[PDB]
Amino acid sequence: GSHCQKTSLRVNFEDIGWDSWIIAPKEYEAYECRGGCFFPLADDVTPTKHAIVQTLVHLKFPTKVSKACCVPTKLSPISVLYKDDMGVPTLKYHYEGMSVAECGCR
Amino acid sequence: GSHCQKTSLRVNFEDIGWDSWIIAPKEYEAYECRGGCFFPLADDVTPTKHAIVQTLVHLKFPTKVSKACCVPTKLSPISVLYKDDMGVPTLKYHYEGMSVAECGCR
Ligand SMILES: [Cl-]
Ligand SMILES: [Cl-]
Ligand SMILES: [Cl-]
Ligand SMILES: [Cl-]
Ligand SMILES: [Cl-]
Ligand SMILES: [Cl-]
Ligand SMILES: [Cl-]
Ligand SMILES: [Cl-]
Ligand SMILES: [Cl-]
Ligand SMILES: [Cl-]
Ligand SMILES: [Cl-]
Ligand SMILES: [Cl-]
Ligand code: NA
Ligand code: NA
Ligand code: NA
Ligand code: NA
Ligand code: NA
Ligand code: NA
Repeated sequence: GSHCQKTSLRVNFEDIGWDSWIIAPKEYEAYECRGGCFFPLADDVTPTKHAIVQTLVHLKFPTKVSKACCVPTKLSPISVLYKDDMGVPTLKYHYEGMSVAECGCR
Repeated sequence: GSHCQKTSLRVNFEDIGWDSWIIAPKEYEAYECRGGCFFPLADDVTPTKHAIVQTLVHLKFPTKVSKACCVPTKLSPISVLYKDDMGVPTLKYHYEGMSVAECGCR
């Protein structure tokens, strides 16, 4: 519906220069938040008042003030197999903030 | 330093069609978050891992994946004088989420 939402983003750790310390997995589903912040809103979302006020000021003064932005509002962990100070392969069971759980306009 | 930060944004309630129910004040300091999300980061900020990973994927695939976005990460209340169901002028002492307290890349 052209509104702020979660969509797929497969991240390869080698592509981002993290494969020097992340051994596994090779790739993971990080998701991303894409779409607009405009009126009217999706009826099942959690908007802030600052995002609604800024979006309205944007409409009136579009060259000076930016619209609201679609961003992750909650993140989930993943497990990684990483190399510790000596190099030993070690499991990090809950590696926080790697994957989008919820999107919203902020 | 061209990095994500708090900057002034004076909001007039009439400009955004809220003066029908907000009587006072006329205008308030809402702030906004402006600036880039790029490497290297400001050394005193609170970045998420998803924002760092997405920014790096953006660098590699700039046409497909967007960069991180500079947004409010904490909001503060203001007091408003508002009209209640009958029209009586009523103070809302803590009207949440009207003003930026902190900015960050998300
Ligand atoms: Cl991709
Ligand atoms: Cl996965
Ligand atoms: Cl709406
Ligand atoms: Cl629509
Ligand atoms: Cl809010
Ligand atoms: Cl962690
Ligand atoms: Cl203005
Ligand atoms: Cl003020
Ligand atoms: Cl950095
Ligand atoms: Cl710099
Ligand atoms: Cl994080
Ligand atoms: Cl409130
Ligand atoms: Na990718
Ligand atoms: Na995954
Ligand atoms: Na303008
Ligand atoms: Na304004
Ligand atoms: Na104020
Ligand atoms: Na590309």
